[PDB]
Order: sequence, then C-alpha cells, then structure tokens
Amino acid sequence: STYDALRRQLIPSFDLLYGSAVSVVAMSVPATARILDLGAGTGLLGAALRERLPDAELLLQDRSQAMLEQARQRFADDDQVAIRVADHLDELPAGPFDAVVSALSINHLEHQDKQDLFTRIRKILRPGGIFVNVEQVLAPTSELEKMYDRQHEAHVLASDTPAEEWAAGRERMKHDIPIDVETQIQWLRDAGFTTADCLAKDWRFATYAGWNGS
Ligand SMILES: Nc1ncnc2c1ncn2[C@@H]1O[C@H](CSCC[C@H](N)C(=O)O)[C@@H](O)[C@H]1O
Repeated sequence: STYDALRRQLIPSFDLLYGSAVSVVAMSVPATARILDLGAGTGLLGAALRERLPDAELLLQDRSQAMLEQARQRFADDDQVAIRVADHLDELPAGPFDAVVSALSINHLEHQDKQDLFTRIRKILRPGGIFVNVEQVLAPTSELEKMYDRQHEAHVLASDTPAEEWAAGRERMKHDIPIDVETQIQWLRDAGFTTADCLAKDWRFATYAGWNGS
C-alpha cells in the first residue's frame, strides 16, 4: 500500500514499465503459465502478473529472507505462489517455465554473471518461452547518464517523494552495476534468444524481453 505507492514515486513510468512486463507476458504465455520471478523482493511484479493471470503458477525467489517475508505476506492466501531462498548465482529451479521475469534485481550482478544468467534462463524456458526484465539501465555516455539522473530526480520531485526515502533510494543504487539496454538486448541474442526487444523505456528504466525460439 504505502510501500507500493513509494515504489511508484521512486520509479519513473512505473505503470508503463511494470504494465508492459505484465502485457508482454500475458500475450506470450497461457493463463496457466509457470512463471519464475528472479529477485522477487516484496513480489510487486508478481502481484501485477497475478492480477492479469489469476491461474498462473508463480515461483518467487530472492537471496533475502527479509524481502521474501514481505512477498509471503502479500501472497499469504495464494495457493499458486511458491517462495524459494536462492541467489541468481545459485542453481535455478529445474523447469520448464513459460516465463522468467525480473524487476530491478539483475543489475546487482557483475556483467559476466548477467550474461551467464541469460544463458541459464534460456535453458529452463520451454520453446516460445519469454524472459522479461524491468531494469535500471545505464546511459551509453557519462554526459547522457547525468541527463538520465536529472530525469529520474525530476520524477521523484514531481511525485512528492519524502526526502528520506529518496536519500535511502540513492544509497541502495550505489550497489547497482547497470549497463545500457542495447548491450543487454544483444546479450539475450548471444544467449540464443531468437528475438529480443525493448518494449518500453523512460530514460534510466526499461522493460525488455527475449523469446526462446519465436
Ligand atoms: N544476487 C542476487 N540474487 C538474488 N536476489 C538478489 C540478488 N541481488 C539482489 N537481489 C534482490 O533483488 C531485489 C532488488 S529490489 C526489486 C524487488 C522487486 N523485484 C520489485 O520490483 O519491487 C531485492 O529483493 C534483492 O534482495
């Protein structure tokens, strides 16, 4: 409620970017899809997926028990949601999966571990399966990165975000290892995804996807 409201204040085009992730999954997988949610946190993208796909099986995983406890509370009464404590770097669940989704999590990995993860994700996707990332992305240059930062700050100020939460936000972003969206899209092609695309973008934040065969 307050947490979800705060995420909208901190994330430019939250509805467009998380909404695009939901819409592209809904147009790519069945009603009864098996979906892996990597770095699920409180399960915010999971909640948006459940609203669109009431019959989908969600497996939420994260390295943080504390974050997954928030996801457990959110989905307390949902018998089609499982929770697994697992780092991105730990062995993935067997599969197959119709979709693997992630929001604002994969940027925390070293670049080589991102490329390895994309390869490992495709292995657990059925043919026609989709990988979707709602991601913090780096500008191609230092000058454009400053412009990305100004536009992010403009949203946070316009959204009337508490100064203490924005302060906390900037501190958490120090541990992020973002790269530009086109590099990551090319990495999906390198990983053997036949199609990769940026569906939606608001400067620093982008929704991109890869398809396993289609
Ligand atoms: N190496 C790693 N393996 C697994 N989870 C990781 C991780 N590095 C970061 N995370 C998780 O990634 C999340 C980033 S915050 C995003 C949370 C949620 N997907 C949302 O959109 O709101 C946190 O829950 C953090 O614990």
